[PDB]
Amino acid sequence: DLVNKKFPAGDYKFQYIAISQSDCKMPQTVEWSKLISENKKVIITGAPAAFSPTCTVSHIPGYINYLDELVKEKEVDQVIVVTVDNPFANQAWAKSLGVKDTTHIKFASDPGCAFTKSIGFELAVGDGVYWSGRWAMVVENGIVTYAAKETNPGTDVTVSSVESVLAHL
Amino acid sequence: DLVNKKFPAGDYKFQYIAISQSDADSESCKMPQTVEWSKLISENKKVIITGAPAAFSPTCTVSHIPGYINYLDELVKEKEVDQVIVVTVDNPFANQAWAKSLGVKDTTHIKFASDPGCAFTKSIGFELAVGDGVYWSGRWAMVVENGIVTYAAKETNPGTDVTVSSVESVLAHL
Repeated sequence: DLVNKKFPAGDYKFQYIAISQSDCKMPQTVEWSKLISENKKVIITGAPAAFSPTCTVSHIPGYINYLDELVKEKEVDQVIVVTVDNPFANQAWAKSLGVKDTTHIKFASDPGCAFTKSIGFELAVGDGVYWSGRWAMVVENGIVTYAAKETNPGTDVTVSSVESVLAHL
Repeated sequence: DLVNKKFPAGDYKFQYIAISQSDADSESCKMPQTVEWSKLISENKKVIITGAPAAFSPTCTVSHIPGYINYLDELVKEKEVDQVIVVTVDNPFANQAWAKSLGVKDTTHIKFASDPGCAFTKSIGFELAVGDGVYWSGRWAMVVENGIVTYAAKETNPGTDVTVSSVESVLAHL
């Protein structure tokens, strides 16, 4: 592959719930095409499951920790964390991870894994159920600069990690 | 269809993560257990199964789940409910966290089950379409006594109704 091709938004939509904090929000639908057309530097990273336990690997906390560097120093407009979980759960997870502001980091639901499947970064979990795998993607000016998924999302944080991504920023 | 028929377990399985007293307010590192519904029913005379559309549905929105949790002691202690199974299509970790966020400190008698891809819930027609072939569970309750569905009811607008899915409506059938 996707690298150096236009970001394949198609008609795919994600939902997320803002966090202001800065003090019952509800899911906003956002078109990938709009998000990508409206934002020059977008990091998108898939996670298999909201509330995956801390005792297992996760790349997401890296993204949260480096959020400030990404946004201030590396001019990242939007970090979209993508799961197939419902948007409330993804919101709750985001807060659980210390997201206090979704200006630049949104925990997107990709309902039915459809966007994630469409780029082949899905994770079959049985019976035609798809979670997202673990992957990261950099889109720059509508172009996929970087797209990689873990071969084993359950143990691997390599190509999806913020460090790897940061290397492509 | 369902009332007064054997619980239609089929091959449907759910997943849940246990919450014991060793981890009720701590972050858990438990693998989801997969449990076939036939196994649940087989081992528990008296089971309440109730679907919800979304783990972590906002606390400002109407939900039947808190009632199940508040009535849980009564259900177990006075109504001999063996299990309350709260079903969503959300991942078992989300569900377990949700359970914790609702005060569940013990899954002995209540479990927040994942019904992946809404397959079981669809199978009983109690789902909630939410766009593009995506199904959440509707809001519904069901009582299974000795393998037999004694009560099954889905809200018409799960968004807004907590009537037949409510623990009170259920209580009034136990």
